[PDB]
Amino acid sequence: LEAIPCSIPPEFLFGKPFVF
Repeated sequence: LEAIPCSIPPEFLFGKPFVF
């Protein structure tokens, strides 16, 4: 069981604006 968020960290080549 991993205790982690469901959002992406900064510093990415690809990733549409769905986390702001």
